[PDB]
Amino acid sequence: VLTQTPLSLSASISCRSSQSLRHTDGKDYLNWYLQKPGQSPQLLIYYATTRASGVPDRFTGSGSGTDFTLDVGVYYCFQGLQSPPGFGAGTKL
Amino acid sequence: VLTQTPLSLASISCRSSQSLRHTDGKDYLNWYLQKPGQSPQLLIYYATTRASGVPDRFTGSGSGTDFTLDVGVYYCFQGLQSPPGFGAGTKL
Amino acid sequence: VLTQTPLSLSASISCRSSQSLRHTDGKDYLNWYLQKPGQSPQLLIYYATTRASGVPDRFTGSGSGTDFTLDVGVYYCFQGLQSPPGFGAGTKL
Amino acid sequence: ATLCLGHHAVPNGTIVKTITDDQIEVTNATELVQSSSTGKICNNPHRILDGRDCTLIDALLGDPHCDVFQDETWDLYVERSSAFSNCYPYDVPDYASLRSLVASSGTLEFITEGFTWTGVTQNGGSNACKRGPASGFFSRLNWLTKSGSAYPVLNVTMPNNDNFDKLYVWGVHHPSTNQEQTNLYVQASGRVTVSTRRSQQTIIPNIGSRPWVRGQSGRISIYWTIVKPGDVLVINSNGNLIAPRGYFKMRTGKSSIMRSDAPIDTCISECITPNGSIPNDKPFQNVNKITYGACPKYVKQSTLKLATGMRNVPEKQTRGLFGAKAGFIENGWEGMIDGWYGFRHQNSEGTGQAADLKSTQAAIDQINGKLNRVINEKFHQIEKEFSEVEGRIQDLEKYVEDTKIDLWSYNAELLVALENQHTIDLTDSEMNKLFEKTRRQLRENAEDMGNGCFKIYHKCDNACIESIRNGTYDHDIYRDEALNNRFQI
Amino acid sequence: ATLCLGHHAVPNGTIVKTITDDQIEVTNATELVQSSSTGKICNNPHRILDGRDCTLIDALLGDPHCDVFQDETWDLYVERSSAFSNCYPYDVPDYASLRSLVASSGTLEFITEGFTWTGVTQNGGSNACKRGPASGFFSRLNWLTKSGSAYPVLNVTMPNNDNFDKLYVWGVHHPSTNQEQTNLYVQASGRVTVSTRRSQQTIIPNIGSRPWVRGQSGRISIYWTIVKPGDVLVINSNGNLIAPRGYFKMRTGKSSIMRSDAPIDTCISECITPNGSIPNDKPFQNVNKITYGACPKYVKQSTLKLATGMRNVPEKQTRGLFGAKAGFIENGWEGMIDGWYGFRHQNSEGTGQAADLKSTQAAIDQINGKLNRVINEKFHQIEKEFSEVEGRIQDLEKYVEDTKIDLWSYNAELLVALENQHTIDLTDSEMNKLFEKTRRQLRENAEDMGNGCFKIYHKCDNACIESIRNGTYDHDIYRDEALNNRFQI
Amino acid sequence: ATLCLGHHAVPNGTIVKTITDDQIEVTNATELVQSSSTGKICNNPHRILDGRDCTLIDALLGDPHCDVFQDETWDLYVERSSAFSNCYPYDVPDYASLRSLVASSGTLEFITEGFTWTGVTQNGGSNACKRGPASGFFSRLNWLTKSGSAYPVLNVTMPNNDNFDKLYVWGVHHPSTNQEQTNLYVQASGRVTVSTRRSQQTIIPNIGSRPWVRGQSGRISIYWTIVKPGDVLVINSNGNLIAPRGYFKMRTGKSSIMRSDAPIDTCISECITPNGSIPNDKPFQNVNKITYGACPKYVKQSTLKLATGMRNVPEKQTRGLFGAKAGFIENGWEGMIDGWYGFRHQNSEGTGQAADLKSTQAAIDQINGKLNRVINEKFHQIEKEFSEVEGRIQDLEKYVEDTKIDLWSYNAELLVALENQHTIDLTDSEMNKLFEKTRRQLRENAEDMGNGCFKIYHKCDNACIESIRNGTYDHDIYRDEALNNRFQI
Amino acid sequence: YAFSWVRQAPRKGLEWLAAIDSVSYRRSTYYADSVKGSLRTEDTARYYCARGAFPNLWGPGVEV
Amino acid sequence: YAFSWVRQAPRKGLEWLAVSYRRSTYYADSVKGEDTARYYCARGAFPNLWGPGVEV
Amino acid sequence: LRLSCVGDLSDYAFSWVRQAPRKGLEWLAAIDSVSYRRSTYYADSVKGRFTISSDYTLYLQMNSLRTEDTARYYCARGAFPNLWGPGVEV
Repeated sequence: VLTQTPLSLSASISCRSSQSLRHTDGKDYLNWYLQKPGQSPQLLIYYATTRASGVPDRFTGSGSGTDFTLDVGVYYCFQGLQSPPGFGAGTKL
Repeated sequence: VLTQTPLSLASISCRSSQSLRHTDGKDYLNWYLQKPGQSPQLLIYYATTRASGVPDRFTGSGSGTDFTLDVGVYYCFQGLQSPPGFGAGTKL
Repeated sequence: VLTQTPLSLSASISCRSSQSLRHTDGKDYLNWYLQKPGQSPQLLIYYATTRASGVPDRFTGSGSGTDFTLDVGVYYCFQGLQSPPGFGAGTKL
Repeated sequence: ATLCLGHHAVPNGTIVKTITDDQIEVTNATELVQSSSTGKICNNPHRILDGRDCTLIDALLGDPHCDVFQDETWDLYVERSSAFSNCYPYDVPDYASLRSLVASSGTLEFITEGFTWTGVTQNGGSNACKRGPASGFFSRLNWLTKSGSAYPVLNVTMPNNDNFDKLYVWGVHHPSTNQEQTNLYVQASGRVTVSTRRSQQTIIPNIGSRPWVRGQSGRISIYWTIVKPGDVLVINSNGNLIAPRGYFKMRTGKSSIMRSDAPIDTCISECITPNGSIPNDKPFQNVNKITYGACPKYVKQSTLKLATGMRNVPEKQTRGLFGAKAGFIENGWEGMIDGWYGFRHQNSEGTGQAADLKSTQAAIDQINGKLNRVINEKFHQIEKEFSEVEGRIQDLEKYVEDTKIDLWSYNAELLVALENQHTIDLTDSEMNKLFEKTRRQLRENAEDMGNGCFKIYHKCDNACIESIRNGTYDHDIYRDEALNNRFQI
Repeated sequence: ATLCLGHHAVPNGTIVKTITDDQIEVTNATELVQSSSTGKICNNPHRILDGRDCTLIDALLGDPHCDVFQDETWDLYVERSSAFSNCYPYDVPDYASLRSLVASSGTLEFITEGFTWTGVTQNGGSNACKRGPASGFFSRLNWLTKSGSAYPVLNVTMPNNDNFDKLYVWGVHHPSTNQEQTNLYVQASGRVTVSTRRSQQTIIPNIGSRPWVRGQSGRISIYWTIVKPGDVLVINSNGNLIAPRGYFKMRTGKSSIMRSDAPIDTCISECITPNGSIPNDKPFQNVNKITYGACPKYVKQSTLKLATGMRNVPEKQTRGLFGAKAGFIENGWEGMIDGWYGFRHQNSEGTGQAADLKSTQAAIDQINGKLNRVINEKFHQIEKEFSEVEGRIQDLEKYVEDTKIDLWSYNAELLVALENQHTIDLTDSEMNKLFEKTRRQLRENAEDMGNGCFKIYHKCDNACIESIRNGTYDHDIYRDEALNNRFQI
Repeated sequence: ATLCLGHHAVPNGTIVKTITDDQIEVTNATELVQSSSTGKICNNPHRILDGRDCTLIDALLGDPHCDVFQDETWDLYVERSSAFSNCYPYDVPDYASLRSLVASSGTLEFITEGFTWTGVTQNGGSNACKRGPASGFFSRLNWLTKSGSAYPVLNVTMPNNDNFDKLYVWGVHHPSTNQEQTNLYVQASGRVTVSTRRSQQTIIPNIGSRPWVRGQSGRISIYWTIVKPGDVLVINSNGNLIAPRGYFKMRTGKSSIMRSDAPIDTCISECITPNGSIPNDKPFQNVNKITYGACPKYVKQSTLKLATGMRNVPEKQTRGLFGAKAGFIENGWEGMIDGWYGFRHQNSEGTGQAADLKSTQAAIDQINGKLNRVINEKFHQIEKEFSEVEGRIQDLEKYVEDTKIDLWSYNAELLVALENQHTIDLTDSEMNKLFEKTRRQLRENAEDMGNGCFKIYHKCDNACIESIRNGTYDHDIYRDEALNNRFQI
Repeated sequence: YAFSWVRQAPRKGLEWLAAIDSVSYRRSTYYADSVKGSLRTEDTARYYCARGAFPNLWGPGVEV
Repeated sequence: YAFSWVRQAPRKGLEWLAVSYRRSTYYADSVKGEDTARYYCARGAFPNLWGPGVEV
Repeated sequence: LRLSCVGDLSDYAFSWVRQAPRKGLEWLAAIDSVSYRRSTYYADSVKGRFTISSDYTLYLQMNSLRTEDTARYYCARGAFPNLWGPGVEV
């Protein structure tokens, strides 16, 4: 499970998981998506560190294991390690 | 079965009851010339491709059942069916 | 078995085998070793013709079949073609 | 069922050269040497001027019959072999140097200055330079002759208050006899010095009888001086001075010169050669060493073929009886016209063929990318063809050009051989990787027959053939039947 | 049990350029072109002499404005754009040859000789060469002038009894007016001939009004003569002679000259360019075409990357759900930081990762060996930049330099492409070799799942995996179980 | 039964240098660089002219110490360091150009013309040019002197109505004292102008004491004029003229000149160097950069080895007790002297060895074809060694020569590295194909042991092994037994 | 190239519904509480198809 | 390299008598299971290369 | 006990040789490499009543030793005793 909680709202969104999302491959299975109002969700940071292609350098991600931390839209955190993968609750900016 | 026309003789026509076009895309028919007193020699293979080092006078063409083609006997030979054989032999 | 003659020297040493040491590969299976007083034995000649790299050119040996022929120490001729390999008596020079 | 993998083959192929084999047949190839010229010179995009019996020096000095080339600009000046001089006989000590200077400048722009010559008669002439019904002289030169019975020492000066270099062309007259020298310049022996703040040129005229040319046995030696900004030109002449009427504006650009008798036609071409404009798509050419613009490198080889396709192994009826033929190891499939690599299958429902699009596309893109790599802009270079024999400098330029040509020819040969060898491997390795992929897919349900075919030990309809071809082949629904048919007689 | 073989990948890798594609990703690459300089000239190990405000010829002749350079030695003479002349206006016919001669000699060593000039006044001077409050002249020249009212024909000799070449630098004075000529040298026309047993030089001075420079309208033409051992120098002057006070010692060596405005700072560097000193580790540089010392070859390319690692194919979340990813055929492994190639296993006791050090060491050794090959000593070369416009020889030098630059740039491109392609094809070959070795070790006890993985049909612990990794895997103690699990459902 | 596939190995082998490894041991190699010369110059197939003690210019002028070289043809004029001049002291301005002209012409063919010298005394001489017991002069020059007490102005002409260029070699005399210009030539100051319709040369002579050489303090300056067809030579002299007696035939060919002290002996060699004739079989040579004829390219490398064989991995008693050897990937086979690749069998009938002729012949033919491509005809080039110091031109020639040497050395190194790498790769590939062919022949009747050997699970005699070797192996007459012994204990 | 079906209720956030793997890893499919065992009322939403192991590339979707 | 045996009667016209493909052999109906004629050995899948021939 | 038998890896074969003070060299044991199933052979005198050895380079003890095995022991490398070590006294 995931819990998405804003730390500074109007740029710090924290997605914390009960189970550490680190595999034996040395990667953190967590992705960050932004859904602009009316548009389709777009990838921002995949594997919780690596930025997505064609993404402004304004966005950066950090975290490892259990704790992960991150214009206008809704930010979702998605895990893809366990059999029932799911998105986060969502943060409105 | 191959039928050659004319028996006595330019253009020589070899006609087959069955089409000689394989799934490979090549018409299996060869044109040979036997000069008097000598062993037969290759003129054309696959009914279109000229042999190696032969005069440019000899040109062959055909598609499936009707193939068309210096003193000697001309033979058309099939190589597609289990009893392969030559033609009757046209004298020129 | 290998017989080494002469047993004492005061510059050719002969090793003669009951069975020919030539294999089907085409190499004579005999080596010539030198043991200096107090030090470990050192390879001089391998395969009864080739000279080991790093040794003085003063040493040269040749032969075939049963007969092979060749600085203060003991000289040994060794075979490795049969199941119980062994050295020779040793020529003291 | 049996499934064979194969490659294409065309009836006629191109014989190319690699590192090992000097004659290897390939499906397709392209020529890398442009050995043909249209025989004509295009006027675009380079501004090209035509000599029409006018040399660059003759146009510079102001020959009457050259009077059309006044204040004319060009990017390539074309000299014709019919060019001739129709004025007072003259020589330039360094003719090639002045020709190169004017050609690189690119502008015959003459600006007249107020030169003052006191005590001498201006606007001299001769019957060897008839300008119409009367006698004339060069338009850009001024023949100063005694006025009355005295020729004073002419000491004139003029500075450079502008910001561009000036080219002053002047001359020294060598008369035929002493009587002519006294009748034209009073003084028995003349002298002309032209100096700047950093350089000077002093010429003493020489009296002698030269060969008859257009009625005059005398000569004119043409000299040039370059005045930089902040400099001043000073002319001091006791006599025998062919003064300048002004200056030529010098420029730094891409202008050049060329000798050619080829016509000029309305077309577009970026490369100019004396034999005519040549296309610049190929990286090498074998037309001429003298080139202008973006041109391919001249090489000694007449032909150079680059392999765009794979090896050519046609069907020659070597073996395989009554149509029974199979595999890419034995020969190539001439009947494959829709791909480079493909499959041939013989199931219980018949026979069929298909093309492997992924491998063919990958090979095609690799070959195209290596083609783009194989396929400079030189404007003013050294002279490559000489009509007279000079010595040291001529042999030096000949050596430089020969070394360049030899090195570039070796480079072209090595590049062609290396790329052809690499293309062979490129395609072969691709066929082998297709074989390996098919073998790894037919996991234990097939056997390699050693000729490039897989014998499938289970019933395999057209859907199963498509599954093997497309990648969606499940080997766990056929393992039992394949095992029974394969290890149990 | 499953054993998978893989190669490492980096999150961000360089993009290099090979034969096939101009853009291919590689884990690590090194730049082969030195495109930056420190802006300063090191004084070690080469002996650098800053010319300050004097040209080499000015220090040769002895301008009063810098007698500091007397008896000086250098390995590289640095000429500054602020250099100026502060003496009598002089010109040097064929200035470049004398400049190069003195620069390559490397020493301004002057030995005075006992010349006897009987009948003339020595130590002449002019107000254009103010040596403080008085009027002076070049320190290495002697201005001879009439003594009383007569200038005799000076016929002097000096032999070569030594074992080294002597360089005699002398001059001829061109006066401004005939009055001054007759006042200084009596004769209406002077004549200077300096000869050896195998060569001679004659000069007839000409009188003219040159531009006003430093108060004098005259000129001095500087000439040089080389006297070899066993030869004699004879000077015969009717007038207008700037005699030599002695000779400069001539040396053969590795000295040269350079025009630069860069400062000189205490450091060490074996390569010197007008833009400054550059490191010589890289084989190519893109700073300047003028170089002194052991320097990299100049290339037109700004960048050139040599592939030190292998293809970088990272995970991008395309296929493989919930961490169920494996194999080297699909992609690489970012989680590997202790080797280039290795193994990942999933058995009954869990999962594990290890690195295969032998193949990684072999690949690293091959790459380092090919790097060492990629990684000349030129001291005195031709002039590369010119501030005047001369003609033939200038275009010849420019053509030579352009051809050399183009050839070396092509060589660099070909070398980089070939080495990158070979590196990629050798790393892939190493991976395939490791896979082949594992397959041979796993005789009939494992099968290949195509994705790069081996399914092992018998259970064994981590000791079994280590035995497979280290090569000590006995397949005979597992054949029965593997065959039963593999061939009998 | 077991069948092991292996390659040969030599006891001692060569060491070559590849792209990655700088020291690779291979079985056989060839030397690509020639570094030895016999020390003698062959007289076939080229015409070699030993100049002995005469320079080309000295023979051109007509030195009386050797008139044997009169009217002679050559392909390569050999100059010896013992040559000397034994006539009137002389100099040639632009000497190297005249030497190059006469050398490239190749014919000292002098034809006399009917020159008329009215009013002067012909056949002058000097005590410095003794032709036996009397005083003589150059054979091809005419020293004119005043006849009686008057020296008229000579104005002579000669047309060129033939179809070849004429080379007129004339001279101007510089006397030691003014008593001489008057005693020999009446006039106090002479002048010589030689002109054509397109060029002219005017010389004002000199007066001065040159160093004592063979009893004469004067000099003679030698000049030349080239007259093209349709041109006319006009000579106008007030005095100081050394007139031509005729004209030398000028032709274009392959003739050149060389400086060497090597003897000439009867032999055949198409390449001539100053150190002697060298063979041209090798593509590169390291003897001298001065070459004549079909010669190998000069390189800076003393040795460069091309790999003819494969990698050499010999027996070193590393592993394998009491025989017990393996296939290709353990080591090589020193006992295979019949081919490059072969088989070793151990069946119930015993052991045996055989060679695979097809793969060995394929590798040998590929390597020979590669060698054939690896293994120019330059006749007249620029001077490469200089005895005097001149300046700009000498540095330009040295720079061009050094650039050519460096580029060719880099090309040779890259070529040999690439060829060696490809040879090693092609040999390894050939063995891989042999192994693969054996595997497909055996099918499931054998297993790969991982050491280059196949374990055959069915008993079959020497006929079976020969069938595998020759490719006529039927796997279906052994499948049942092989499967029973392979998969059922 | 694995794919996924994701659902967005009018205002309830994004809920992952289904995932289909590629052939290279065997086309195993994973399903959430959608059809496991019936179209109920709580099924009106915008449906999106996403490409990749993770929902990387998104489509416009359909309003069901 | 496949080979064939062909027969030429004194005046009748050529009649066709007789590794990687298991060396499968095929024979005509006449010879399955007169005979005075010349005999030729021909090389290839088709009788491409012919040999002088023998008299029988 | 062992000694310095290097002067790398374990791909090579190895042997154990014995030298009595005044009786000459006598080959005792030899261990093959992995590529040949590591078939180990032993001298006919030390046969059966032997003391096996291995590598990870030393030899065991406490066996049928009859006070005659007092000598210098040498570890050798290769199919033949090519590379030797200082040896250990026993």
